[PDB]
Amino acid sequence: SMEQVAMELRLTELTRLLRSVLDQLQDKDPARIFAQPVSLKEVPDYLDHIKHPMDFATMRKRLEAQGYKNLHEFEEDFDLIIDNCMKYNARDTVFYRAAVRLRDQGGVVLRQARREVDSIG
Repeated sequence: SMEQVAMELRLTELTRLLRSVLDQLQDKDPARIFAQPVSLKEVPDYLDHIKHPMDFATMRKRLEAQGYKNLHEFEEDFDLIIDNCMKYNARDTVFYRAAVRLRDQGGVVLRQARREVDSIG
């Protein structure tokens, strides 16, 4: 149907916007601390600590399958990246501090992305 196509056009446009949001968020992580999943080879106990791991590569795979239906879904996954890091790592670590910085700097980007998603519908 044409209604289905129009919905698919909306999803594709959302996907494009979210790809530019994701690139902008990831620039706020120049050390690439959050680029890839935590390795179970190198932190074998990770899943006893963190129940829903997340990272920018995993987000990017979901995005390219148009797997985010709305910005809320995407924000949830971004928030997991930050929140997981701040639970697993102590305050005095380079990891925790990189999460704080990503949160603070990403908040700016997300604030206007919310306006763009509402605005363009």
